Amino acid sequence: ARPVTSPGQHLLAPEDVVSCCLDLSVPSISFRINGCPVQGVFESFNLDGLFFPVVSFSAGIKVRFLLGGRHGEFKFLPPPGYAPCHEAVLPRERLHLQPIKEYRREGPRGPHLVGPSRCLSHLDFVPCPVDTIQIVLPPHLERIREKLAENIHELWALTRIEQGWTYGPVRDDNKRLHPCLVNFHSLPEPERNYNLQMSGETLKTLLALGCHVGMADEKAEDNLKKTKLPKTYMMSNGYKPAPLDLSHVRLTPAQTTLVDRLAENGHNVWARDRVAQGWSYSAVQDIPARRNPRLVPYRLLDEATKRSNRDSLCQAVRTLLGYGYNIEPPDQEPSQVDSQSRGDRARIFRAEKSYAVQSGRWYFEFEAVTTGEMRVGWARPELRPDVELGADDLAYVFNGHRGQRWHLGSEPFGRPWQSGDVVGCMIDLTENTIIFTLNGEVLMSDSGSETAFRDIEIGDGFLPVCSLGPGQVGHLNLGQDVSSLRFFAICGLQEGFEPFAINMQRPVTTWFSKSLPQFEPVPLEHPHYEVARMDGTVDTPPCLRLTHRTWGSQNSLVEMLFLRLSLPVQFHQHFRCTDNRDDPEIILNTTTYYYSVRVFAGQEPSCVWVGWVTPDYHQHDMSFDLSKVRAVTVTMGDEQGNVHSSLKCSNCYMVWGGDFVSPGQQGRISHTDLVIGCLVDLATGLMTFTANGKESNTFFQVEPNTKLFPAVFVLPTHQNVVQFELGKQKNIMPLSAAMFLSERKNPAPQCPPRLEVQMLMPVSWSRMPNHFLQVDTRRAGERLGWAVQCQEPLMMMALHIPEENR
Amino acid sequence: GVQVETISPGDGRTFPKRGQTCVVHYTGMLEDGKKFDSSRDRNKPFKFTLGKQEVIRGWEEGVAQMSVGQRAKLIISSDYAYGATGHPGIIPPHATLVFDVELLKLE
Amino acid sequence: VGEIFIYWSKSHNFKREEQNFVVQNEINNMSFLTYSVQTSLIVATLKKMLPIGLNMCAPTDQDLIVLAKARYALKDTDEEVREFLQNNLNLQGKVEGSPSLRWQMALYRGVPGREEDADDPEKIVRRVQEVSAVLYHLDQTEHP
Amino acid sequence: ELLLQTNLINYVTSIRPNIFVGRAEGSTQYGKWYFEVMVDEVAPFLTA
Ligand SMILES: Nc1ncnc2c1ncn2[C@@H]1O[C@H](COP(=O)(O)OP(=O)(O)OP(=O)(O)O)[C@@H](O)[C@H]1O
Repeated sequence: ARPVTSPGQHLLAPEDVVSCCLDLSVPSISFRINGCPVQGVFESFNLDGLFFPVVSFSAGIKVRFLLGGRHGEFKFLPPPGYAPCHEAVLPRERLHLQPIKEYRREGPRGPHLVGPSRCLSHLDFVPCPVDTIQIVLPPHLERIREKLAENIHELWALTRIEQGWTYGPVRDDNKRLHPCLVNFHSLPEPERNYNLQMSGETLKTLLALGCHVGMADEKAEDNLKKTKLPKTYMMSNGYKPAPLDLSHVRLTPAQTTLVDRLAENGHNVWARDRVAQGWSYSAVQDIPARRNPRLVPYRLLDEATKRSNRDSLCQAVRTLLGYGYNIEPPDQEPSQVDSQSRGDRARIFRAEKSYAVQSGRWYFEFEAVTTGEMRVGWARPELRPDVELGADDLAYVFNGHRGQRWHLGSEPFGRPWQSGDVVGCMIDLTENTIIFTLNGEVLMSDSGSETAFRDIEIGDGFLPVCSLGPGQVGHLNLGQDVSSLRFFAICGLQEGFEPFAINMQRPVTTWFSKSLPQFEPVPLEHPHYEVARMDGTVDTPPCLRLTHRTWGSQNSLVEMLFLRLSLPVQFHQHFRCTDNRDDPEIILNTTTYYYSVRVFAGQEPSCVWVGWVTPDYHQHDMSFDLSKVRAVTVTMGDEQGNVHSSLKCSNCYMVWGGDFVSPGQQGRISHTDLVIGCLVDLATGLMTFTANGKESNTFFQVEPNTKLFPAVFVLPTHQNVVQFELGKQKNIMPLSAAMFLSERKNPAPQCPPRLEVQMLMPVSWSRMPNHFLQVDTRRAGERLGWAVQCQEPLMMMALHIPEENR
Repeated sequence: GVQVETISPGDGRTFPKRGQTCVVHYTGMLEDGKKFDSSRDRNKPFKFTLGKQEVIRGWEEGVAQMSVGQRAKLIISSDYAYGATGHPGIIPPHATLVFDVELLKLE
Repeated sequence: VGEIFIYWSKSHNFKREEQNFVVQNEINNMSFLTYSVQTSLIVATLKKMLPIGLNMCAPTDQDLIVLAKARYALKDTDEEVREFLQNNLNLQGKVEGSPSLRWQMALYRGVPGREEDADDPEKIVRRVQEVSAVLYHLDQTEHP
Repeated sequence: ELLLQTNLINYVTSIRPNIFVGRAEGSTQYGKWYFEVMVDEVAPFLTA
């Protein structure tokens, strides 16, 4: 938190109007309190995502979003050029207030568990049509090239007049005057050329997508009938549209899919052209300002517009098919989405370990509000959070999207559910079996067995577990309120199964697989990574060396690896104002500390980043590079500018081994280690680096009290990757001297047991709070905006790990 | 030391006078940002009389610089605080203290 | 169906003819459900209908079913079991005895129609007798 | 700095309108946006 000057400063109080301005060009975020400027700005921040307005709060507030238009009348005028945020609602969306990345919700008969939310990307607004320039029309297609040029325009005018659009001198949608309803050949030159180009472009795109076309009729092709449009369809100027008339054709499903693809391509081409001309999207049309409600990539477009475009393209395809051209749909190219990591994607909710049952007959229910990828069943207490349910031997579950039973793999079982279906999961530890019922009816395997799993080893016990994929919603009923169960009496009650939480005074606690990456000690049994604690010899300092166990073999795992050291170095509270043997006075008065990383020969320096991270680093980026690092400049000045301070804030301070690899050595594998040294002055906030003794040009400046963890990000390219060398340099203290108080004056390098290598893990178990804030979001009015209210307090006892600032 | 930074305004007229009893709520943090004391956790306002040297110098001056109903932040240096000795077990030696004080009333 | 199952369990010729019929005619028992006494429709049909019967018995009766099972293990007749239950009615398990019986009773009384059941002693002894006999013979069969 | 520290804290939650804006080469989205928040009620200390 950085104090920011503003007239009449005061912590936000009733009747305060905060005004937030986002300028993505600079980029910059600026504020205005009650119309007065706030002398401070965020800027130069990462732009790899979508920005949204947000308000965070604890209980005891009432606030209202004013988004302009009919969604809250601004109390102050937006600064010149800024658009009201109500214009950014997508065509297929309705403006309303939301929670963010919720894993839990309320519902008619209890809480709903929610899987990950599928969100858009900033790149989803960049229309990407397929290249159609090199596609020169083969002779017959060139012959028909301009033939559609008239026909499509004729159909367009006819459709307009059928919906009531009657020619006029100018553009006036009220009286319905329109200038372009004139003979195509005499249509205004720009529009006529555009229509000619698109009439050819439909064929060009047909070829580009891979469609196969060839002439099939000549005399029947020539045979043409037009539409005798009456005076109602005749224009004010008298022009009569003359579109081609043919209804003797049918459409294949592949042809309909191709029509959809053609519509997508055409709309994306139009959107790209308008973006190049300088147009943008807006919920409210504004022609003078080059804002258009349809200027969005086809996929995000509204259903009605999709249907209209598809109708036009379908008519074109019908014309071609009637002419006989054998338009064989292109060979479909198989592909997947793989938008995310499947193992880490689905959110897993399990009962707490203390609830594990090692005997008896237990039953619980799982209603599937959606119909997607949801799994439900019984898991062992040592269930991992980063592995799919039932992919290992730690869970026996049922996936009712396609009707499979999962344990150490998949197998067909049961039938897929539908929205609202209740799966009753039963475990019998007297017979060591698991049963699944759907809407009260037992699910049978293909063979015909009633039990889903058999010969179940009890082990440590079993716990209710479910896994929801992105966009999925479930309802877990453990049976505390026996009357709430919907299909218990039908199946399970007489069989003698007892609701899992029948005699529990309080609701069962649950834990969910939080997908926030966290640094954890490298497992001592990790299949692929080994860390060796090498002792300090006479001519070598203490070291922690990483080696890839399974390098150069099948099953090897090669991917980005983010490592840090368990303990941080903390900069002093207040910064200073403004042979090869250490000199005792200098070494005992110095505040500079050093540590090196040795990248072993074979490990490409271009695949290693060395430096420091703060406690806030939470990126498991599989395609990491120094451009992905979070950064933001906070700049504060006076009323008339006069910048007073400009602080850069980040969570990763590193250098790239590619900066040090030399061009002569580039392109070939080197045979020498690369030693990158990192120096930090805990009394001045300055961080510098050296490579093979030579100094580097990179340097960072941090603020007092900052905590920095030694860190290394590497993509293993050799069985020996890197080595944290916790040594020293002439007149420079080792890391242990800064890390440990007892060693504050000891210049002998050390690697105590606490200092260890930790790696970033993408998923971890996290307890679900038993009570949640009751936030009321509604629409106060067309001028009052959208009201958020939270009046009931809610607290928790937090346990703080001092070194991790967590 | 003591620096006073307003958080919420007060009436701006009724200021403490010597011999009066200031009733406040406060939350004491070390300069690092670690909470070490808070009357709001005990849920009882802290009353202290000005001029009797009951509280440390930083309080004696900062609270005097405040107005009834005002919420302020007092940044107090070691000399205007427990100083070199500190508060054994609570406040380290030579520690700057940050307080979020609220002058509830005068009596 | 329970009476027919009891006849099947008692008489051994009936089982022999069942096994014959199924083997010779090559009837697909699994197909009917959707060679093996497990697939024998005589016992499978019972197992299917058994919850219908057990729904009659109030969970309080569970003790009386247990005792009737002991009688049938001692090889008594139906009248013997009926009189044994008649004079051992007071052994009725009390709901306060076990928390499980608490919620079982909650469900049983909450469901309409069962509020008037578990009232008349002759009805109680009957139901416990039939269900206990069926359960005993089912146990005998499932024992390999 | 050594013993785990405990303290009572307030739960905090965030609310947004479903409005998403970004920047990318060739994107169809405008670049400048503005909104406001009016504070009706605030209890400075509803808890400790
Ligand atoms: N929203 C859209 N989606 C897809 N294609 C479009 C869209 N808007 C325009 N086009 C393309 O541009 C053509 C515009 O129609 P036409 O050129 O006959 O009339 P215009 O009067 O010039 O256009 P407009 O009615 O948009 O002012 C459409 O036939 C289609 O080829």
